[PDB]
Amino acid sequence: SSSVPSQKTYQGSYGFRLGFLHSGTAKSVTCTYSPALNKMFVQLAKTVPVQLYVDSTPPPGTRVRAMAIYKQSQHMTEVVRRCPHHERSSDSDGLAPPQHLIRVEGNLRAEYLDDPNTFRHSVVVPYEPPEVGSDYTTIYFKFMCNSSCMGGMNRRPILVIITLEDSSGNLLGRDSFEVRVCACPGRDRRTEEENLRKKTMDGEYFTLQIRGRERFEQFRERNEALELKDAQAT
Amino acid sequence: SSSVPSQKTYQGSYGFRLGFLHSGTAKSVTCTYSPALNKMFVQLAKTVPVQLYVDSTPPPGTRVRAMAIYKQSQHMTEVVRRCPHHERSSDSDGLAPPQHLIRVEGNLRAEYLDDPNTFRHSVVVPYEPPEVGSDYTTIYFKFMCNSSCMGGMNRRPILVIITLEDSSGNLLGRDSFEVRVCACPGRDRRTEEENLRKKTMDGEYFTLQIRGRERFEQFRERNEALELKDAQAT
Amino acid sequence: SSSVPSQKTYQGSYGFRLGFLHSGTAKSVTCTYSPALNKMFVQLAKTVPVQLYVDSTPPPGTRVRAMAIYKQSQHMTEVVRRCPHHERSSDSDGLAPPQHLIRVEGNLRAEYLDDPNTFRHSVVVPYEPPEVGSDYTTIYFKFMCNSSCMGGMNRRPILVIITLEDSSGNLLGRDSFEVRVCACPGRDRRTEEENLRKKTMDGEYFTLQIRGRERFEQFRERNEALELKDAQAT
Amino acid sequence: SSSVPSQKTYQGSYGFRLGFLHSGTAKSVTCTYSPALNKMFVQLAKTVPVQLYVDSTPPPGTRVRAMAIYKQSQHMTEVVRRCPHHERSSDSDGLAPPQHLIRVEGNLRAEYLDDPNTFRHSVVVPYEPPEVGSDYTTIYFKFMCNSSCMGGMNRRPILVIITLEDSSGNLLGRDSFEVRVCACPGRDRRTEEENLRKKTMDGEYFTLQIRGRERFEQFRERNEALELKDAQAT
DNA sequence: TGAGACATGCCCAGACATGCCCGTTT
DNA sequence: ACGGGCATGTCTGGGCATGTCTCAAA
Ligand SMILES: [Zn+2]
Ligand SMILES: [Zn+2]
Ligand SMILES: [Zn+2]
Ligand SMILES: [Zn+2]
Repeated sequence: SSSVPSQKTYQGSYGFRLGFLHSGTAKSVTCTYSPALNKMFVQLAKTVPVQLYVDSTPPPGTRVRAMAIYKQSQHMTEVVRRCPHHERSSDSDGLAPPQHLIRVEGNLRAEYLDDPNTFRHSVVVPYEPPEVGSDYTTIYFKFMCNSSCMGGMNRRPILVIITLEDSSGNLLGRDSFEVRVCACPGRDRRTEEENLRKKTMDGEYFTLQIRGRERFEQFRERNEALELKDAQAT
Repeated sequence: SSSVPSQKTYQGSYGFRLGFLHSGTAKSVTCTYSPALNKMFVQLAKTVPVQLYVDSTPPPGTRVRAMAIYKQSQHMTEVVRRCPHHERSSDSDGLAPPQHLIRVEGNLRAEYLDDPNTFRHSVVVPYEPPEVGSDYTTIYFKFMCNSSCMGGMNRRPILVIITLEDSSGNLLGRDSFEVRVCACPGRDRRTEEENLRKKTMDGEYFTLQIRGRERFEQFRERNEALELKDAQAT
Repeated sequence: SSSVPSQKTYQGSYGFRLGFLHSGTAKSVTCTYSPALNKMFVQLAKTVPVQLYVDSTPPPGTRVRAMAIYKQSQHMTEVVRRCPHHERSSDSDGLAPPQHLIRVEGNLRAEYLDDPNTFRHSVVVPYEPPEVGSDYTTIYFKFMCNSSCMGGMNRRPILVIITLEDSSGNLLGRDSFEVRVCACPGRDRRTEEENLRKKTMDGEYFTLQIRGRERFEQFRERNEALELKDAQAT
Repeated sequence: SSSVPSQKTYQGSYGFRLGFLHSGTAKSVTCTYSPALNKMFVQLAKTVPVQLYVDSTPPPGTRVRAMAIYKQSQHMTEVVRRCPHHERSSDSDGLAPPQHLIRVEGNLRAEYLDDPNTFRHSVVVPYEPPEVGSDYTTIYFKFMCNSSCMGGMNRRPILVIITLEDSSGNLLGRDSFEVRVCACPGRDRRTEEENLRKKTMDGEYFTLQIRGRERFEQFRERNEALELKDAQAT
C-alpha cells in the first residue's frame, strides 16, 4: 500500500544494458526473445539465460537485482507472486522462498528478499566481470508460474526490472523487459509480432524475396532491429 | 543446479585450439568427426583421439582439463554424470571414479576432480609438447555413457570443454566440441548432416517488408551475395 | 491414493434409480443434461436438480449420499477435491467444508463427511418421500469447481455416485451420472454429442472370420440386432 | 537363483479367477488388457485395475498376494526388481520399499515382503468380499519400471502371479497374466495381436461383416477370447 | 562388419479444449 | 442470455529417435 518501483530505462554511467540469445520459433524452444516487442516468451520453470553488457566494469561490491511488476497501470500496485497451487508445489531449491516468481540458478550467492514495507519480491546476486577472454556476463533465471494461473498473475502481463546497484542499494543502471510465461512461446510470439505488424504496415515498404526461412529469419531480425533504432527517436 | 563454466572459445597467448582426424580408414566406424557440425560421434567407451595445437610452448606446469556440460539452456545448470546403471558397472580402470563420464586413456598422470563447490566433474593431465616431427599433442578420451542413458544424459546433447591452464588453474586457453555417444556413429552422423543440409537447401521463398530506400539496398546486395554463394553448386 | 467405491448400478429392493429434467425453458443455459451420454453439464456453483425414484417407501432412517470419483482408470484412486484457489474462497455457506466439491442446496439437514480411512468426501441427507401428487423426490446439488481447475480436477472427467443407504450406512441402492462443470454447458454439450454422433456415423465395414457354426450363429444375431438399433432413430 | 514359484492356474475350492476391464487401443489409453494374449499393456506407474472373482466366499483372514517372475525359462531364477535408476528414487509412497516393482494403490492394509529364503518380492492385501450388487472385488496395481529399463527387466517379459491364501499362508487359489510395461500400450498391443493373428489363421471360417471400427474391434476381441479357450481344451 | 530390419521411448505441427469478453436479443 | 471471436493449456497421429539382432560377405 505504498508505491510502484521505478522502471525508467537508465543506461547508467557504465553503459549497462541487457542482451538475449537468438532462438527459433518452432514449438520446441522452451524460450525465445522478441527484439521487436522486447518481450521474453518462456515456458514454466525453464532456465532463461540473460546477458549483461557493460562499457567499463563497475567497482567491486556492485550487485544485480531482479523484480517483477504488473505492466498494467491499474494492477501495478499489486505484489506479483505465485498462485496458490504452485505455492504449495514444493520445489527442490529450498534456497528460494516458495512464493517467489523469479529465481536465479547456478549462483549460491543469490539472495532472495521481501521488502519490509512494499512487500515486493526480488532476488539479488553479485556482479561478476566478463570471463578472461569474453565480452559479457550471464545470469540464469527461472519463472515459477504461468501468466494465466488463476489466483496468481491471472492473465495479467508482467515486466521484469533488472537493476544494477551498489552495496548500498544505489542506482547505477537499470534495464527491463516484458515477460510472458506460457506453454507455447513460439506460437504466442508469432501471434503478437503479427498483431504488431498488423498496423503501421502502410507507407513506402520495399518488397524483398528471401530463400529459406533460416535466411529469412536473420534478415527479419536485423531489419526489425533497425525499426527500433528509428523508433527510439520518439 | 550449479554454476555454468564458460564455453567461449579463447586462443590466449599460445594460440590454443583443437584439431580432429578425418576418420575414414579402419576404425572409422567406432568414431567419426563432423566438421560441418563441429561434433564428434563415438561409441560407448571407445577411444576418441583429440589434437592440441599451440603456437609456442606453454610454461612449466601447464595442464589440460576436460569437462562436459549440457548444450541446451534449460539443462546447462545440471551437472553431467553417468547414469545409475553404468555407475555400478565394473568397467572402471581403478584410476577413474565410477561417476565420471569422461576418462583419459593411456596416461597414468590423469587426475580426476569432483569440484567441492560446483560439483562438476573433470579430468586433468599435464601438458606435454608434441612428439618430434609433429606440431600437435594427442590426448585420448573415452565416454562412459551413451547420450541416451536414462538417469544420465537422457538424450540431452552435451558440449566438451577443453581448457589450457597454468599450474594454479588460471585460464590460458579454451576450445570445445559437441559430442554424441551412440551405438551407430556413422548412421547418426549421416542423419544429422543431412538434416543440416535440408535446412540450408530450403527452396521456399518468403518476402520481407523494408522501411527505407538505402536500407533496402543494404539487404539487396547482401541477399544477392548469398544467392550467388549458393551458385557454388549451381 | 485411496480405495475406490463401487459404481455399479444396483436398484435394490426399492427399485432405486435417478431421473433428470429436460432443460429447455428458462434456466436451460446454466444446466443441461444429455441422455445420450448420461452426463450433466453445469456451471460452477449453479443449482443442479436431480430426481430420486423409488418403488416402495424406504425404511425409517434411510439416507441419500453423493460422492464424486474420477472416471478414468489412471485417476480412480485419487480423491476428488477442490483446487487450492477456490478452497480459500469465501463462497462457503458455513455448513459445507471448504474442501468439498459437492454441496447440497436448500436442506439444512445435509451432513458432510471426510472419511477417516478412505479420505473420500461425501454429502448425506435424510431420505424424504415424494411430495403429494408426484412419484419422485428432488435433491439439489452445487458443484464448487470447474472440471478444468488446476490443482483440482485438472480437466479430468468425474462420475457422481448417488447411494441409498440405511441408518447404519448399508447399501440399499445405487445409481450414477457423469458431470462436467464448465463455463459453457450448452456449447460443450453440443460438442460432445456431435463427437459421439460422428463415432456412429462411421460407415466403414470390416470382415470377421468366425470358427464354428453355432458361434457364427451367436455373432450374426448379436450383429443383426445392433443393426436395428442403428436405423432405430434416423 | 535356485527355485521358481509355481505359475500353474488353480481355481481351488472357491472358484478363484481373475477378470479384466475392456479397453480400446487409442493413444489415449494408459492401460489395456488383451484377451487373446492374456497380457496387460500399461504405462509406467499407471493404475492397473484387476478384478477378483470367486464362486463362494473364502474363510476369514484370507489374503491376496501378487508377485512377478520372468516368463522366459532362462531368466526364471532371477528375481524381478526395479532398475538402478528408478530404485534411486524414493517415490511419494511411504509404504512400499523403493526396490519393489509392484505396488498396491489405495490400501493401507497392504504389506510388502522380501522373502528370507528366495529373496523374491511380493505385496499382499486382505481379501475383501464384493459389496452388495457386485460380483467381484478389484485391486489397483502400479508397476514402477518399464519392461525395457536397462539394469532391471531389460526387455525381458514378465508374468504376474496372483494367489489367494488363508491366514496361515496356505495356497487356496492361483491365476496369472503377462504384463508389459511400456510407453505405448495401444500401439504395442495392436502390434502383438497382429503378429499372433497372421499366424494361427487357417481352416474353415464363416464370414461376418460389421459396420464401425469400434464395434468391429469389440467383436474381434470377443472372438479372440473364445478362440483362446478353444486352443486350451486338448 | 555393417547395413537392413526390428524394438521402443519421444517429439511436434495442427487441431482441440475451454474460460472470457462482447455486442446484440428476447 | 447467447453464439462468435479470442486466449491458451493440452492432446495426438505419424514420424522420428536409437539400442540391438541378424545374416550374408569382404
Ligand atoms: Zn501458478
Ligand atoms: Zn549409462
Ligand atoms: Zn477450483
Ligand atoms: Zn526402471
